[PDB]
Amino acid sequence: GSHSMRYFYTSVSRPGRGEPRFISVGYVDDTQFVRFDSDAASPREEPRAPWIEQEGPEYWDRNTQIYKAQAQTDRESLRNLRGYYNQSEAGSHTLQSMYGCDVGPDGRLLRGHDQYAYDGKDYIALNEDLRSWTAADTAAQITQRKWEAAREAEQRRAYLEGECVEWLRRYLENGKDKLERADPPKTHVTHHPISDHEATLRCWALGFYPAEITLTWQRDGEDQTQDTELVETRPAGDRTFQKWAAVVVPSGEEQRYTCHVQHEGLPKPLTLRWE
Amino acid sequence: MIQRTPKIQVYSRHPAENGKSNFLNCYVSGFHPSDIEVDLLKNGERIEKVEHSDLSFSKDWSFYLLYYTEFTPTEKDEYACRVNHVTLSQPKIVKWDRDM
Amino acid sequence: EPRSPSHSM
Ligand SMILES: OC[C@H]1O[C@@](CO)(O[C@H]2O[C@H](CO)[C@@H](O)[C@H](O)[C@H]2O)[C@@H](O)[C@@H]1O
Repeated sequence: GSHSMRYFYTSVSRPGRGEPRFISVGYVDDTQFVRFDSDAASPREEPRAPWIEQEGPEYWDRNTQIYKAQAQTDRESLRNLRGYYNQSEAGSHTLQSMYGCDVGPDGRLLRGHDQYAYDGKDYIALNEDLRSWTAADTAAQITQRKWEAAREAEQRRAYLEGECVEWLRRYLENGKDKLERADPPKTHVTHHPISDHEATLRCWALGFYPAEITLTWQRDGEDQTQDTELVETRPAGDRTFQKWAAVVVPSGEEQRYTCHVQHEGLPKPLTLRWE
Repeated sequence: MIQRTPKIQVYSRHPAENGKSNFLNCYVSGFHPSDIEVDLLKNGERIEKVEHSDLSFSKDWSFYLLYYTEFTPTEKDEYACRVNHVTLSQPKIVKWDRDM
Repeated sequence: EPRSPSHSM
C-alpha cells in the first residue's frame, strides 16, 4: 500500500545548564524504529523495532554522526532564533523539525516534507514543489533568505527524492508483514449497570495496527454520534493500539445497539453487540 | 509561548485479570512545552522502576509520551498516574479503572 | 536513514 517515513527532532535550550537537549525519533508509518538522545551516556542511534537490527555497523555509525552534528546545528539555530525575536538569553525555548516522504504502492514519491516549529508554532516549511519555502513571519524570512542563498531546498529535495524513498523501500522489505499487513483489532463489548434504569455499553478494539480506526455505536442502524463517549486512540506499548467507544442506554434496551468497527486489517467492517 | 495542557489516559496493555502479569500505562499527549513529570502510583506511592517512550510529537507539534511499568493487578491494589506540567495549577491524578 | 545536517537557521 501507501507508506511514509518520518524523522522528528526536538531541541530544548536550557541556558546555564549546558547545551540544548536533542532527541530524534524515526518512524515508518506508525512504527518507531530508531532513537537518539544527546543526554545518553554514549549517545548513538539505537534500534527500536526488531527489523532494523540487521543494519550493519556502517549504518549506525553514519547516523550517529549525523545526529551529533544536527544537535550542534540546532544549538546555533536556537541562538539565532532568540536573537531574531529579541528574546531573553536566560529562557528555555524549543525547536522542532519534522521531515520525510510519502510513497505510493509502487514505491514512488508522492509527497516530501521538511518543516519546523519554534516554541510550538509553525516557523518555516518546504513547499510541495520541494524547491521553495514558506515563512511564517519576518524572523522566518531571515532563515528563508539564508537557506535560499545556501540552496538548502536542493539538499532537502535530493534526500526526499533519493535516500528517503530508497531507504523506506528497504525498511518495508525488511519489515515485511509487520509493516505491510495490517493487524485487525481484537474486539469485545462490555456492559456496566449504572442504576436500575441505565447501563453503559462499551465497545473495545485492542491490539490493532496501524492506528487509524473508526468505532461507532448505532441504535437500530442510526449513528449515536452526539451520545457516544470516545477515547483518543492510545498505544498499548507493544507497537499496537487501543480504542473504545461507550454509550449509556436504558436497561433492557441493549439489544437495540450495535458497535461498528472499521479497520484496514478487517476483511469487512464488524458489527458487534453485547453477547 | 504556546502552552497546551496534557491529555492523560491510564490503562493496562491487556484486559486486567487478577494475579496475571500485565503492563500499566500512562499516556500523556497533546502538551507543550516538553517539560513534564509523570509518576505511576501504587496505593498512593511512587512506583520506582518506571520507563517511558522516546519524546515524539503530532502534526500540530504537541508532544506525547507513554510511561509504563510491568505489574500484576489484584483486587485490592489501587493504581494511578500523577502528572505535573506548567499548564496544570496542581498535579493531575488519574486513577486506573480496569473497565476504561 | 536520516538526512545530513541542515545549515543553521
Ligand atoms: O509517607 C510514609 C512515611 O511517613 C512517615 C513519617 O516520615 O510516617 C507517616 O506515615 C506512616 C504510614 O502511614 C504513619 O504510620 C505515621 O503516623 C506518619 O507519621 C514515615 O514513618 C513513613 O515511611
